[PDB]
Amino acid sequence: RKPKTGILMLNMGGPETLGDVHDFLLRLFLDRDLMTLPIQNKLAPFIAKRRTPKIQEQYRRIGGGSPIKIWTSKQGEGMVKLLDELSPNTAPHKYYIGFRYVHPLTEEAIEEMERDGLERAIAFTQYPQYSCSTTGSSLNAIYRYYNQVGRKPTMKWSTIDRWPTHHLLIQCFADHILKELDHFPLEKRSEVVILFSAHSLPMSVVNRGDPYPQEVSATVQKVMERLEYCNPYRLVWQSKVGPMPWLGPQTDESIKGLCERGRKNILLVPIAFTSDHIETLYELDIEYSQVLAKECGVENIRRAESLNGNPLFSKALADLVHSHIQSNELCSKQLTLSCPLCVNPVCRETKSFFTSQQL
Amino acid sequence: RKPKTGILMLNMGGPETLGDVHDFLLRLFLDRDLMTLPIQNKLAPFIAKRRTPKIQEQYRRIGGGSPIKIWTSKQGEGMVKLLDELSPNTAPHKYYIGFRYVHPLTEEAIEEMERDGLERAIAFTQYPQYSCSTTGSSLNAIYRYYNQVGRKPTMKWSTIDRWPTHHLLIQCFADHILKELDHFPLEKRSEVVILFSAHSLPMSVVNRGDPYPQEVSATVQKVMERLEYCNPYRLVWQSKVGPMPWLGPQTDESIKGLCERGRKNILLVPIAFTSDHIETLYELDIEYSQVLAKECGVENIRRAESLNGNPLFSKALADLVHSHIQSNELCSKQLTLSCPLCVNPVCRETKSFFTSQQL
Ligand code: HEM
Ligand SMILES: C[C@H](CCC(=O)O)[C@H]1CC[C@H]2[C@@H]3[C@H](O)C[C@@H]4C[C@H](O)CC[C@]4(C)[C@H]3C[C@H](O)[C@]12C
Ligand SMILES: C[C@H](CCC(=O)O)[C@H]1CC[C@H]2[C@@H]3[C@H](O)C[C@@H]4C[C@H](O)CC[C@]4(C)[C@H]3C[C@H](O)[C@]12C
Ligand SMILES: C[C@H](CCC(=O)O)[C@H]1CC[C@H]2[C@@H]3[C@H](O)C[C@@H]4C[C@H](O)CC[C@]4(C)[C@H]3C[C@H](O)[C@]12C
Ligand SMILES: C[C@H](CCC(=O)O)[C@H]1CC[C@H]2[C@@H]3[C@H](O)C[C@@H]4C[C@H](O)CC[C@]4(C)[C@H]3C[C@H](O)[C@]12C
Ligand SMILES: C[C@H](CCC(=O)O)[C@H]1CC[C@H]2[C@@H]3[C@H](O)C[C@@H]4C[C@H](O)CC[C@]4(C)[C@H]3C[C@H](O)[C@]12C
Ligand code: FES
Ligand code: FES
Repeated sequence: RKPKTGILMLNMGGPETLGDVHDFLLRLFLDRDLMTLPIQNKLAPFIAKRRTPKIQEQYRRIGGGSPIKIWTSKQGEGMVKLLDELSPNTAPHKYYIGFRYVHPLTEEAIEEMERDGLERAIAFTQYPQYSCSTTGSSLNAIYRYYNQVGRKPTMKWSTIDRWPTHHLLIQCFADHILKELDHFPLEKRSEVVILFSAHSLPMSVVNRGDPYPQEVSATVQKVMERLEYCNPYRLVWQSKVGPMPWLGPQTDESIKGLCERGRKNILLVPIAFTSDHIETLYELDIEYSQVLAKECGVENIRRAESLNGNPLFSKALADLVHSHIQSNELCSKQLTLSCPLCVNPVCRETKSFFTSQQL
Repeated sequence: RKPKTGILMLNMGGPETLGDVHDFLLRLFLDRDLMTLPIQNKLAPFIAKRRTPKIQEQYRRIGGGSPIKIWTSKQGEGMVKLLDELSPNTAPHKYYIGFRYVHPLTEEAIEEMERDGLERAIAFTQYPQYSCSTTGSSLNAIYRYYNQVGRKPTMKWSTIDRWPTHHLLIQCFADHILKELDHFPLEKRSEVVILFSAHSLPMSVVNRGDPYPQEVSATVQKVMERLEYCNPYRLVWQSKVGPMPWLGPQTDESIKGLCERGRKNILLVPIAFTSDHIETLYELDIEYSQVLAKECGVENIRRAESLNGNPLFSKALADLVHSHIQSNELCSKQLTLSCPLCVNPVCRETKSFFTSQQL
């Protein structure tokens, strides 16, 4: 039977093999939205060529590539399976992967969905907390696609642009935190400090009004309320790059600061991404937890397991789509408000693309 | 009969009259935990003298003084009437006002509480969201008092150091937002953009690990969930002073930014303070919502009423103290964790002061 409802899972993605690193970076330094460089059409290929060696080396340290596609596919298969039983009126359901910087690209996914003659398409961001640099970029790509291809969508669109406090996402995080707490020696369990870590943002982005920090913060509170405030905590930020000011505290400085102040039992919790990637496997596990940890002498530092293939996460994904469908919403109320200091004209067009959908 | 349980309501305070300004600024500039100045004992008095006129002028624009003590007293009286009925066993309760920088000073209040021969003392911060610069400072003052007077307390201490998501606090905020939305012309009600505004912090404080931003963000989320996300919103920050980097977006820049982008119906919501003060009466009402709103024609800009004398807020206070008593807690779990990059030696001693209290 023909696919009726399409679910486009959006993520920035990552290179599957070391050889995909160059093109991954090239597309990154070419995204007019997220970056502005003089004659960016010539600087990009150059910069990409320069950073490739260093980035390839990071992925080599974690096994040779990104596992995002593998986990995305599995979560997607589990979601569809549940949806066909949750919403028969919109079945059969089919998931598509739309990576912003690697294959399958957002554009390629859209072409395929259109080919499958779907009745409705749902842009489902895999980023629970909204950032104009992540979900916004992916949504802009959908608008730009149809605008460039000079055509109108043959299917009905709508978007699940954020879900920072979905009860099942919160339950998943809490469950992974609790089981990681069981791996610390029992005599130090209540002494453990929880560090929620999320990818940072340059202060120029935070200062224009990006929704991200406030939403990541909201996720942290829900998770801690569910854990009944069993351990003390702080929300810190990682992955800062360059000489410009980024939102802090920085995760690495915090780990080291805590140790120097007698808190040597730390639990790291990636609270802003749903699966393993360079941020957790390399940055946290290798850069920090190993080298940095082997410094100021930590007693125990562990990292909560990423959601990955957790069956309960697949249920969360399905419940979100199901609720989205019965709600008949086109996008969140939050998407109807661009950054108070937004200076990108595509943002407004993208918003209208969704709020203006037929039906 | 004599008071059995004392509730010390902590706030930074504000000058009652124009004449109290100078001493207000002086105590501020002499505080070593908040400010490091060369030959401070020399400069402090001087700077105080220089900035007094400019700040007296600000208070003159709002009536000649701060109403903080009036509202704090009203809230305190209401809280006590309820406590005496909610917790008969904790005999008569009495509230004391402990302002950090104005009379009645924290020290003076503690002196009176101990003169009253109280059995139990509760350091109740009036800041829902914890900041080392606000609640932290007030708690440090309690510890320093006993360390200075070279004696130990004659009362059993404990603290309510934060309550960012208390259900009744949330209901009060939501109720005031809704009633204010009713004051907008009906045709622009759903077009209204909600700007939650909280006092900002220097990025140097944020980057050391201050809990404030994340807690303020948590309060915004609960208020919006209770409002069922009826309108779009953003959390912005006000009161920045100086050339250094502070956490943005800045409230004024956001108001101007929104207008220039077609969103001319705005509802300001002071989300980090419980009563009117210089921040709302002067900053938001005068320098922003009046002048700023005279360059880029705004259609409607209103400000939700501060909690002030709302009866439901007195009930929230009483409920917090009552729950605190029934739980036997000495402080939140969060206070047992100082900033990852904390560089103030007193912070650890202050926390120990509370976690080590008898019984
Ligand atoms: C808000 C502004 C942001 C900027 C400017 C930014 C910038 C960048 C840049 C330049 C890279 C390439 C770094 C390199 O090649 O060494 C990168 C990679 C990446 N970013 Fe972002 N990013 C932002 C936000 C985010 C967010 C919110 C996430 C979500 C977790 C994220 C996740 C990643 C990941 C997973 C990579 C791949 C790194 C690698 O493969 O080595 N980024 N980002
Ligand atoms: C001036 C511009 C900042 C853009 C802005 O206003 O935000 C910055 C951003 C990217 C920078 C470039 C990239 O970092 C790549 C190169 C790095 C080299 O060390 C200097 C030249 C180099 C070619 C940089 C020149 C200049 O500092 C750039 C072009
Ligand atoms: C780290 C990287 C330099 C690559 C390299 O030469 O090794 C540089 C090149 C382009 C830079 C970006 C661009 O200058 C655009 C943005 C400028 C903002 O002030 C900070 C974030 C911002 C998004 C920059 C982040 C970072 O400094 C980048 C990504
Ligand atoms: C250098 C120091 C910053 C402290 C620090 O954060 O490291 C700043 C804080 C207070 C400043 C002083 C106060 O603003 C008072 C004076 C203001 C005058 O315009 C300049 C001299 C003046 C006497 C300032 C000298 C210098 O800029 C000071 C002393
Ligand atoms: C009044 C003075 C402004 C100097 C001037 O331009 O005249 C400002 C500058 C820094 C301010 C302080 C800082 O923002 C730190 C604290 C922030 C809290 O929300 C209130 C007390 C608090 C301790 C502030 C008191 C007062 O508003 C200060 C001291
Ligand atoms: C110490 C703190 C953070 C410094 C930083 O960002 O590294 C800074 C930020 C804002 C500063 C204050 C503001 O600039 C307002 C006042 C300016 C006067 O010249 C000195 C006192 C004054 C009240 C400053 C004291 C101190 O330098 C503050 C409080
Ligand atoms: S950059 Fe946030 S809406 Fe445009
Ligand atoms: S400055 Fe935050 S605990 Fe010391």
